[PDB]
Amino acid sequence: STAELEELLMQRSLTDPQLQAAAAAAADFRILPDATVIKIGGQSVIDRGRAAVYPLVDEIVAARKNHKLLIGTGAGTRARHLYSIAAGLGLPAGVLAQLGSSVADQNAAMLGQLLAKHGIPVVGGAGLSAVPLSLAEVNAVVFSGMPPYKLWMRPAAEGVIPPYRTDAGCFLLAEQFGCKQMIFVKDEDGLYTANPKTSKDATFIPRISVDEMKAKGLHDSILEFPVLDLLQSAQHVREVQVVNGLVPGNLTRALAGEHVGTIITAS
Amino acid sequence: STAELEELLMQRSLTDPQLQAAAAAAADFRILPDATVIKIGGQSVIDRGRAAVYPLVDEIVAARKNHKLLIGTGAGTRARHLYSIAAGLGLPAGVLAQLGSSVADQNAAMLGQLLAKHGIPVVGGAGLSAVPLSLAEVNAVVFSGMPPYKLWMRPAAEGVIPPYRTDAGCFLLAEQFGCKQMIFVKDEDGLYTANPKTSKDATFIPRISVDEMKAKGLHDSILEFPVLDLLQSAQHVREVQVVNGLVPGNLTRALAGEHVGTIITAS
Amino acid sequence: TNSIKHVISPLARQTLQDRDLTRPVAGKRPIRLLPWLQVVKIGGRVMDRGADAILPLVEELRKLLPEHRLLILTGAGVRARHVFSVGLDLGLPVGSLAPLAASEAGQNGHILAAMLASEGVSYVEHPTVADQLAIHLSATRAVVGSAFPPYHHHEFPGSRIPPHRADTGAFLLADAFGAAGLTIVENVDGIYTADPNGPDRGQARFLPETSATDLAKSEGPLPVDRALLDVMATARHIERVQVVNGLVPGRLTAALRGEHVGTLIRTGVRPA
Amino acid sequence: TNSIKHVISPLARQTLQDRDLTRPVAGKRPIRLLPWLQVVKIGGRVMDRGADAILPLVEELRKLLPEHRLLILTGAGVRARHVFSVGLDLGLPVGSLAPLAASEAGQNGHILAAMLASEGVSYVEHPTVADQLAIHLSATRAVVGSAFPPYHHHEFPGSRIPPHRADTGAFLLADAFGAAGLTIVENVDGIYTADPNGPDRGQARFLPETSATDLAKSEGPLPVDRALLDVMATARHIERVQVVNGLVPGRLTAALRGEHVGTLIRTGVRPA
Amino acid sequence: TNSIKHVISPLARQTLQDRDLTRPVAGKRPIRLLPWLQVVKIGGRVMDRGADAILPLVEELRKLLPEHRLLILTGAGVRARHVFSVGLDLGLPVGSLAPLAASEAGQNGHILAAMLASEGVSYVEHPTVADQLAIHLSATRAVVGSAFPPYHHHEFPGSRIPPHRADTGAFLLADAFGAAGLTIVENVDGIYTADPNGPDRGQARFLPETSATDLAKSEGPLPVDRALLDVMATARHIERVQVVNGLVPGRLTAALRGEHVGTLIRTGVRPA
Amino acid sequence: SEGPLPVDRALLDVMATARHIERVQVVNGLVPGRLTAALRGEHVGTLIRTGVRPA
Ligand SMILES: Nc1ncnc2c1ncn2[C@@H]1O[C@H](COP(=O)(O)OP(=O)(O)OP(=O)(O)O)[C@@H](O)[C@H]1O
Ligand SMILES: Nc1ncnc2c1ncn2[C@@H]1O[C@H](COP(=O)(O)OP(=O)(O)OP(=O)(O)O)[C@@H](O)[C@H]1O
Ligand SMILES: Nc1ncnc2c1ncn2[C@@H]1O[C@H](COP(=O)(O)OP(=O)(O)OP(=O)(O)O)[C@@H](O)[C@H]1O
Ligand SMILES: Nc1ncnc2c1ncn2[C@@H]1O[C@H](COP(=O)(O)OP(=O)(O)OP(=O)(O)O)[C@@H](O)[C@H]1O
Ligand SMILES: Nc1ncnc2c1ncn2[C@@H]1O[C@H](COP(=O)(O)OP(=O)(O)OP(=O)(O)O)[C@@H](O)[C@H]1O
Ligand code: MOO
Ligand code: MOO
Ligand SMILES: [Mg+2]
Ligand SMILES: [Mg+2]
Ligand SMILES: [Mg+2]
Ligand SMILES: [Mg+2]
Ligand SMILES: [Mg+2]
Ligand SMILES: [Mg+2]
Ligand SMILES: [Mg+2]
Repeated sequence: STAELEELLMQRSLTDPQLQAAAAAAADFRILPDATVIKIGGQSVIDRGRAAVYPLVDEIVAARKNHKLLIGTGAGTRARHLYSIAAGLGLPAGVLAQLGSSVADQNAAMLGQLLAKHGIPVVGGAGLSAVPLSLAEVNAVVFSGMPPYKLWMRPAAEGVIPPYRTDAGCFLLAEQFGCKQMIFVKDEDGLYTANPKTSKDATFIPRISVDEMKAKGLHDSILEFPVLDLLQSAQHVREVQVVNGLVPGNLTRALAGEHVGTIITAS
Repeated sequence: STAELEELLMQRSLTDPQLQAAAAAAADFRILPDATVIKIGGQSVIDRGRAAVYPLVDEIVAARKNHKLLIGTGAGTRARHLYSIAAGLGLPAGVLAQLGSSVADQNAAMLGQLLAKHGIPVVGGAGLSAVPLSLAEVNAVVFSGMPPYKLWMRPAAEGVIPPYRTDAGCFLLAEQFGCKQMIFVKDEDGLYTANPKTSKDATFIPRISVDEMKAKGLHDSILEFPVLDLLQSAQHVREVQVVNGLVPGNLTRALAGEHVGTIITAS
Repeated sequence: TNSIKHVISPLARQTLQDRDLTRPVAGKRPIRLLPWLQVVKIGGRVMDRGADAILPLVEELRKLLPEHRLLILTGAGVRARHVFSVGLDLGLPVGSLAPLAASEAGQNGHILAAMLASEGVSYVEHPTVADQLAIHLSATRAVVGSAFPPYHHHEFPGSRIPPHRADTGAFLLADAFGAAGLTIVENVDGIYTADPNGPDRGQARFLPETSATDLAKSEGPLPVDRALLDVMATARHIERVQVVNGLVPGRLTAALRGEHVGTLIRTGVRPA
Repeated sequence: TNSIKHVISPLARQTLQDRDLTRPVAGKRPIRLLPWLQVVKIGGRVMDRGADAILPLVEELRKLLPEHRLLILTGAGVRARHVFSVGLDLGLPVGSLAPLAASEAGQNGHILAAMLASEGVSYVEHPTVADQLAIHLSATRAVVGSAFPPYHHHEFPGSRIPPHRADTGAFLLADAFGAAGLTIVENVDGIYTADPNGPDRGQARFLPETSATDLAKSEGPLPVDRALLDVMATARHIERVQVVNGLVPGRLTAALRGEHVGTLIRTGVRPA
Repeated sequence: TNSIKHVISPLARQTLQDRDLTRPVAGKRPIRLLPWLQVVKIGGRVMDRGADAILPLVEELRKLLPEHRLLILTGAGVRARHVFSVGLDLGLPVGSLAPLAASEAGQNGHILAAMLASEGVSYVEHPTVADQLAIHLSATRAVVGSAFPPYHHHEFPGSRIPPHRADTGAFLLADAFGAAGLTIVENVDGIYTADPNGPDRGQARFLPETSATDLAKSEGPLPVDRALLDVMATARHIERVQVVNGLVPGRLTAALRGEHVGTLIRTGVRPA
Repeated sequence: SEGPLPVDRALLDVMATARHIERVQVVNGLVPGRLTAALRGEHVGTLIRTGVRPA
């Protein structure tokens, strides 16, 4: 039935719904179906320094023996400083994105300097860094977390803060390359009803869907909300897991599919 | 005798024949003598899509276990569209080359996304990618096929069509790196007397030399004719083979040295 | 012990998800970096026509340079449709197709620039547009670029077709730079109720003016991306966008002067 | 089933090898992109002499900028000979040597540009020349570059010496851009029947004018590549090339004005 | 047999370590490439202050452009301190921290340029500063850049803190280019005997003028790197450097005109 | 018509015989941004169409 698709693609506009429906009926190809994507928070983990990074380096060097790992980094508080500065000047979201990408790239460099003796490199193009993943003595890579939307970033309804950041930069990379698992390593056991660092009455949440997550009308979340709309619209990755990297083993248990922290499902 | 060569190089001009004769008497070093170069047609194969590409991907992941593979991509019909456009404007060959190089780079990416799970990467650096061609679990790479003449292309006697394209890029990459054999995967069993797609009286040709090929006064060929003048002038690669990639097994047999399709010898 | 090392700032200890905490810092309306800029997005269906459509367009542009400071962004056209057909036969995801089309856009741009080099025009890749557009425009008058945004291997899912295409990227630039105007050049007089080159060509009626909402609520096709209508709602500076036919001489020149020669699309921006 | 997905075009279903099918589309003469450009290829044997030859040359160029829009392409010289000697001792092929020499050319260019930076001159690299040149010449007056064309591992075989050197690349640009003129600067008054710095220097006779064919059908050394004579037959715009001595002041300035101060080489081009 | 293949040169068969053999060739004083250039190093503590300090500075620079040809190099500031704290907790060496700070400098520069794009200003990365600064300064009037030099991973050891920071790189450029003047903008009126923001503020005496030696032989903090004082001694062109406060309007403008509004540092250069 | 105007009447008489200019916008300069907009073709004040017939 590809003839109709081909005769539509050349005639109609890509906004033609008949065309979109024909395209949705096309095949699916997972590029790294055996790979697992994880996101190391910057403000959550790396900005804590040794106590939080060395154990995770150990866990990673241990886990690459059994899993393929795509390790994305967060930006952290340097990015928040930059955002504050630039917003004080009235600069748009694209610039702020240019700026945060760099903090993420910094953190990636620091992390890859710790893993170079273990054969784990830092790579620009994570997705087609094929070699290191085909191997068992490497089986992992570190990149940024920030997406390439440097200046063409979709601005938010209100403000200049880029809504699509490291969280999205990792999730989308997972969804594209058809990875099997997506994990967010942060400074909390998972998602609560409110920021526990501010409100110690907040309640834990082991599992939830996107719709329920919105209905709760959360003022603050452990993930970027746009990631939810992205997850609801994805094809391969239909769930993500958030865990605490300060707790030893949680990451390893999660890579094995175990339910350790919070699980967020599109449906 | 190198003393004569050195005292000439610093005095005479490189057009000095005594110097050229001294240089021809120099050593010959093969950089990838155990490697094999193949050129995947774009208009012949990739532009056919799944039916022609998936089987070849299988053949390649199979063959990389016993052979060292450099897979160059062709451009296809998008390049012909571009060439038509640009010629309609009176643009020179260099521009068209810049354009088709872009079309070849895309097919390479589409192909390397299918092979990333198999550990086969895409490279601009086809022959000094030592790391991939050394590992038996990779033992292959993908690269574009168009050469870097992006604008300094030698124009043809008449017209603006670049005479040196993917075919030439792959062949020259072979001759340079001293590879052992050079194969052209296309949509025909080999070279005929005429384009079989147009003339169904065309006769097959299993083997021929360059001189005989010119004497036949072919109006159209399955290869770029300049490749012939290059082949007549090469040192390492003195013959190439053309095969049909739609027929299964033809690659695996050719790489083994068999005579599957057409063979073209300089002498 | 393992506490976080913070950099003191208004946004410290924040996730940037709570709007009530960012609004005091980032809730204000931004500024225009290049308010003196005019953006022109040429469609690929135009460039695919070849000389017949480009040469007149090239002369028009040649006559516009001394009048404006121009960023001419090209689109992909039909080659992108071919690469989509292929990638979909192969089952590739939208993020794999986006760059493949961005490239056809870039090639159209290289062409157009070659036709204008005699006048001081050249193609700049995206990085140069982002970091250094002002200096390249202080040197010369116009520069050419690609309109597809670099969502390449990170494009949004939901559709097997990249939703963020040339129109979208052109608008995102123009609204970021705070440009003076964005102008879209198509192969049709403007926007209709239906594809006039399609089956329901007889029922197609020209829309001289409309809003992004009235369209985003419809369901039929369009000569522009539907994501453009979504980013319009979140716009900050651009108030209107004109869609014009470049096959007709003089309409582009007029549109750059604010004349209503095609279709006008009002964004969600409230004027002063 | 496995049929080809074609993009409709005049060149569809073609191999581009049958000239009778491409001639209706690509069989015509091209245009000039930068017809207002003057190209000057400085030989490396000149730069190898150092200040004694460069400073006068630099002053001449300094006096030429306001008169012309210049692309100054440098050559390699003797260092390339050394790297050739080494690579040949190692047995490297010509494609391995080409870039190694292109680099010495680029370094000579960097030097020359440093000598001229005070005047707004800088070394643009090979990609910027191909694409972003018109703008770099709208900003300033002259730019420096490498004359060696990028055939580095795809260099043509047959000889252990790269046949496509500086002269060839300079000519290929100039003819592609449709430049106004190409001028070659050497350490000798022009072309002779034999190397005047060689053994048979007493029988060497100056050639004020000649054609590319007469030389190409000849045998013996030349101050210019022999591939230049082959590309000159397939030229489209450039009708003549002048070889001059840069050790002699004023000859370059005059050559840029069309004066016959050295050797004139007529190409295969037929003017109107 | 295996003898060396030498290129004939005055420096052939030399190690470049014996000064008596290089002096006849390289013992002369160099030239100025961009003697018409003015260099301005903005400190990161200034940028980190935000709009309150940048907007006035921007309006000043906006008025300096038509008066000078400016290279504005930014510093890192506090974010570099954070990344140092982290990398030191991790035990990283100085060569691993250097680039991480150079990056914060570059981001400050991108900001400042965004605030000046309307005037034709842009951010140029070091490769472009190195060989294409003249052509970017012939197009427009000012360009922004990073001051941290690319000693990234090859930074000098001895300290866990990169000694070659913004001030040092700015001076090294200016002295290489032979620039007309280097001017440093700080958050303090100039140099004192002690940190006026620190506990011994009371005993801090302003130094209107001094030498690099008087400082390098001293001990205590400084608003400028101590490696700057070492490279000053080996300077060739720059005779004095002025440190000024950019929080105070008009002082930068005056300094670019040679006024003594802050601290003057004389180098080891002897004038005519 | 009859009555005063902020512009000459000879202006109207010559408009009647114009060749190129099709419209003229009158705007208040005491109000910021209106001049800029007008130069960009916006309708911020009064538009006067001449006798010119465009194509
Ligand atoms: N509803 C919630 N449930 C759990 N944690 C929350 C919630 N709301 C806010 N948080 C807080 O958000 C923080 C994580 O967000 P943040 O973006 O600061 O870290 P990160 O995303 O890992 O770092 P980066 O943003 O640099 O990648 C956690 O420290 C957590 O305390
Ligand atoms: N004498 C001939 N013998 C065999 N095939 C021929 C001959 N003349 C023309 N052809 C045709 O040439 C085509 C191959 O050339 P073409 O360039 O179209 O494909 P390709 O070179 O594989 O693709 P690309 O040029 O994009 O790399 C074949 O489809 C074949 O039918
Ligand atoms: N409602 C509509 N009004 C007008 N034209 C329409 C409409 N719907 C579809 N079209 C058609 O869509 C075509 C344009 O498609 P598209 O926008 O993909 O091309 P383009 O924008 O010129 O190229 P690119 O997308 O690469 O910029 C037009 O030729 C037009 O005939
Ligand atoms: N027939 C000839 N007429 C004039 N000079 C000749 C001839 N044959 C050889 N030469 C010599 O060739 C030398 C130039 O060689 P060559 O062209 O390789 O150097 P170049 O062109 O200056 O440097 P580059 O090749 O790097 O541009 C001249 O010094 C000249 O003496
Ligand atoms: N002797 C001194 N005289 C004046 N200020 C001093 C002295 N010693 C320390 N300081 C302090 O040093 C601070 C500047 O530190 P530093 O030079 O690292 O920042 P900066 O140069 O503005 O930023 P960057 O180093 O990124 O360019 C000033 O705020 C000042 O208070
Ligand atoms: O700190 Mo982030 O990753 O920009 O939200
Ligand atoms: O289609 Mo090509 O350009 O001959 O490889
Ligand atoms: Mg976060
Ligand atoms: Mg469109
Ligand atoms: Mg072909
Ligand atoms: Mg020569
Ligand atoms: Mg040494
Ligand atoms: Mg300081
Ligand atoms: Mg009046």
